[PDB]
Amino acid sequence: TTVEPILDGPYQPTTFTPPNDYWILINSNTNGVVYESTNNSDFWTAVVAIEPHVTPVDRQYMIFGESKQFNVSNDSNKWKFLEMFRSSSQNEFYNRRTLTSDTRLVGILKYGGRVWTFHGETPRATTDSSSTANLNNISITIHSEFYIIPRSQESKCNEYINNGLPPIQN
Amino acid sequence: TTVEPILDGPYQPTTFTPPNDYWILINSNTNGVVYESTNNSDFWTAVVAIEPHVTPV
Amino acid sequence: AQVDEDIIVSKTSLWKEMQYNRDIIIRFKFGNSIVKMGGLGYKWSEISYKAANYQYNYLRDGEQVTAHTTCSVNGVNNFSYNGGFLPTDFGISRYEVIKENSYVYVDYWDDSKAFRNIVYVRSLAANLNSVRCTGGSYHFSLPVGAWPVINGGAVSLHFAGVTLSTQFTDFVSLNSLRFRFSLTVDEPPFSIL
Amino acid sequence: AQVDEDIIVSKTSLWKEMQYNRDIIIRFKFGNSIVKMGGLGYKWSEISYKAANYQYNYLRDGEQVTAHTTCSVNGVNNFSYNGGFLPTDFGISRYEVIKENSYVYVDYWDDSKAFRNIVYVRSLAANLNSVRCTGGSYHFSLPVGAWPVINGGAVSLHFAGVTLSTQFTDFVSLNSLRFRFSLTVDEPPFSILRTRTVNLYGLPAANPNNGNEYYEISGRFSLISLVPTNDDYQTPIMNSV
Amino acid sequence: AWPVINGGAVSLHFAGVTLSTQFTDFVSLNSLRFRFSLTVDEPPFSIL
Amino acid sequence: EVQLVESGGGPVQPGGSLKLSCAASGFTFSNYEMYWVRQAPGKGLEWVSYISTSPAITYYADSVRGRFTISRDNAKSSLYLHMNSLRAEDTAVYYCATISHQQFSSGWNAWFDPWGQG
Amino acid sequence: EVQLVESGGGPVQPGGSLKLSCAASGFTFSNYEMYWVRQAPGKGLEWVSYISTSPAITYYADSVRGRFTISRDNAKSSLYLHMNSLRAEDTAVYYCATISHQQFSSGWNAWFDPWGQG
Repeated sequence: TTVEPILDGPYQPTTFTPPNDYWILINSNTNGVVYESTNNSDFWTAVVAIEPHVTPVDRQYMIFGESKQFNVSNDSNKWKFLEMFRSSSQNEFYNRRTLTSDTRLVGILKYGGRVWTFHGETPRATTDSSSTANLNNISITIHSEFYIIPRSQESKCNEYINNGLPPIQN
Repeated sequence: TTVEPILDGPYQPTTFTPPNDYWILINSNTNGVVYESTNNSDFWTAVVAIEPHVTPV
Repeated sequence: AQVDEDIIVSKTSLWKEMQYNRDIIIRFKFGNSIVKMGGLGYKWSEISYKAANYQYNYLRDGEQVTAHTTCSVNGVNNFSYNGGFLPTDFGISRYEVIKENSYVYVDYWDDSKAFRNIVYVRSLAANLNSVRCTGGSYHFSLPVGAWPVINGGAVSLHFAGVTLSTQFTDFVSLNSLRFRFSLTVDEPPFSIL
Repeated sequence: AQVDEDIIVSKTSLWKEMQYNRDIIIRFKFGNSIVKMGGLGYKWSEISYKAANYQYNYLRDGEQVTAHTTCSVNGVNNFSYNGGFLPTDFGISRYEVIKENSYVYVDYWDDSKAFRNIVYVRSLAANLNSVRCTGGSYHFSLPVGAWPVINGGAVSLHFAGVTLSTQFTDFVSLNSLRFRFSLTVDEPPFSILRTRTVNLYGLPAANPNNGNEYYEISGRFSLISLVPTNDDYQTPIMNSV
Repeated sequence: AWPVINGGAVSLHFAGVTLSTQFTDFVSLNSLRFRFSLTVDEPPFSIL
Repeated sequence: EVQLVESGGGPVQPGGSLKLSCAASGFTFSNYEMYWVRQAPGKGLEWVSYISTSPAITYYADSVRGRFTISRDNAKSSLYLHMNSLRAEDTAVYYCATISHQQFSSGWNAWFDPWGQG
Repeated sequence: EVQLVESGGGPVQPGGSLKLSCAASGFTFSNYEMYWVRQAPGKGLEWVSYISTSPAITYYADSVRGRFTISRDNAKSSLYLHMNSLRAEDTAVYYCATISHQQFSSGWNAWFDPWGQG
């Protein structure tokens, strides 16, 4: 008799289209961009993770291949996750807020033609939702490590966001 | 009795320092750069793969 | 106590030793257990043999014989194939196979007197026909890309031996007769497509 | 022929059913097999129990008793861990553990009268002392980074039954007595250090001996075999000094 | 298991001498023949 | 192997009506899209319909508005087109298919040549 | 856990001689490098030695030339330093260590805090 692994494994920073009903949780290894979602039609979103206690700076990131700039700042001692949002090729980079934590984790999901994402501050964090047409045909690409969880267990997905990566006792 | 896998696995495009006594074989998926090596001290090297019948550019 | 001790529970009695030489028709169907892996639905953690039970009857000089058997495997080889490491990639963490190394067991029993008289034994020999066991085809339901399909597989069963296992628990004996078959592989080779 | 058939191969005889009530000391040491995987040396393909043989002897009412046993496991759970997918990453494709679902078998035999008379049996009962099996530590020799180490693991053996396997090869018998023990887990839980899976109940195959030469169990051994022994009849009339 | 024959004993007691001859290879040796009786003894012969 | 089967062919009265069927066997057909294309002499194949994981959203091509209609059944694993009363240009061979672009790694080809005979 | 043991300390006559040792237990110590560093008052710790997978390649710091010398015993898994006849600035605590930078993925901390007591 075989048992399941405790978590579905730290997969590698790939680009693909995760089907629906699946939480994708990501932990960051470098600084800056962690991931970006889009559909290339009417939705382009990315995130940047920034170390706590950083000055307001217009930093340059290799986003979407063509390197673009935007402002980032943080005062809290916890990490900050600034989302960047755009709904058109011709548009301003609507810098949208946010998610903060010390777990160093982020999380996205697809459900009911709506993209859900974790938001707020741990342990108080929660999920919020964004709408978009033909959302089923979106794509994601990652730059750090990430797991997968089925949708049925938000009870421990949100607990992972609160304190994920169950203890690694030395 | 457990049998060895026929190949060691199609691992992913990462950076690391492979120890000695080991061939690293790579198959290309895209165009352009396939891999680069360097000691960052006195040796830098890279490769680029190009499709057959491409003009001097 | 730490000491030897004997008694006699009952005085002597007569026992005849006799030969029963019947013909037998053992039929059995393998058992396969398949289980997912926690993920998108591209990794199969286990596809392995499992003990498969089956009951039936047949005719033997008219006397309807009811037979009941369970088949299993031992010495099974286990191949671990990893097509790709991405979450999207298709993978089988471990799939079982049988080879020259392996053996296949089939426990058999029957309620006719010819079998009921098998509690004690001074000898037991038998000879069986050689048969070929072939493999079906399985569609790995994969929610993207072309479905991989497994096909082929063929082995031959040669007789290897017989054994009698006898569990004891408080004066009542749970017995079981078990036929051990050796394997010799044969074409066509199997292949996951 | 294709027909039912019985022949008598002898005529009747005489047998008693004598009781042998001895006591027994079974000691056994587990066995583990560890194998690499083709690569840098961070993926271990197998760490599983294996058949482990062991001989010894002891004293029992003076007459020296030589004993020979082989232990193995059945119903073994097979866990798997993947700390990462890179070549550099660490992984165990399959490691064996034992749980309440699992049984543990110990084949045992001896060249004493009581055991040599076990060819025919009407009933074989016995009671044994339950014992604790503890798991030692194993340093996963890793050619980079901090070595993971496994620790803990504690179970208890309870008596489940006794079995007599008897192979036949052209009228000669190759027998083997086997003791089946059920398992009941116990603290402390085992855990692979510097790793996800922590505080799990069981006993992995990494270091079951725990540095001990053997795990010992004592008990009583009741056999009701069917001897061929006479009753002092069937012997010539001048049977005397 | 190794079968074991063991035990059994008798006692030779002399009873009467006569003439006799060994038909030995090289010649026939005229000789004395001693006819000993028998007496079964304590150790009970067994086929253990 | 992977098999696409279809049916519904024959003479068609313009101003008439009939039904076209294209079922699929060898793949999931829940995480794929499905289209239709009419092939003919050198005008060339062109897009007709669009269904992709049923968002209650679809699209239609120029010469098919209204008088075509589409249906995607996951259960039966097929595309069902009901056809009525169009111009004679519809004389053609109809093809059902879907090209799948998701980054399968090496070690196994999840790739189709995705074309039913039509 | 991982452990570093070392020996050879005390008072030393300048112009004298002794043998310093730093063995390691808990890790491979074949694919790692090894350094030595003298630590002292606020002049700060300094680089001394460098052996890295023994290519017949080594390096020394300014004050240690000649009168220090190094050996990397893989047999006993240790660094063996022979010490003679240098300036009184050598009064210090000598430390053996190695920091490793290879991108181990998540799921397990393969990281050291790689400092013996000295």
